[PDB]
Amino acid sequence: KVFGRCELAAAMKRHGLDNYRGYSLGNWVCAAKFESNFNTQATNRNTDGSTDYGILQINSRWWCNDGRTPGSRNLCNIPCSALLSSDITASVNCAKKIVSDGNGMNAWVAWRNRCKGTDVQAWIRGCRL
Ligand SMILES: [Cl-]
Ligand SMILES: [Cl-]
Ligand SMILES: [Cl-]
Ligand code: NA
Repeated sequence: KVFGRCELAAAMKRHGLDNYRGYSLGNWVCAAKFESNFNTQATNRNTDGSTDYGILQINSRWWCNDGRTPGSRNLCNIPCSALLSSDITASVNCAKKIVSDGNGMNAWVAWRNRCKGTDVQAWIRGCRL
């Protein structure tokens, strides 16, 4: 599923991401825009052989099991394919564990390089929430 900007903001708010660990809703929408272009089916392979999955591009090296990343962890206790669903629940629940691990949203390279220090409120402007 390819979400609209306000559609995704509303789904993320309903799932508890507004101000989660201090990160306003616009930070999460900006991250998803630049990680996946709002597409739940996005995948990208990394140089180390791991793969990133879904709307927030969660990495199989640490967070999910895809059967093809030797010696990886599965810290969210899910198959990576669960992160490509049109229902964003699994991706949101896993992102909450990531953002809590000490490094905040710096775990998402595109957030660090394209959202951090910008006016992220613009990503929810006009939306009914
Ligand atoms: Cl915001
Ligand atoms: Cl594996
Ligand atoms: Cl933080
Ligand atoms: Na893994």
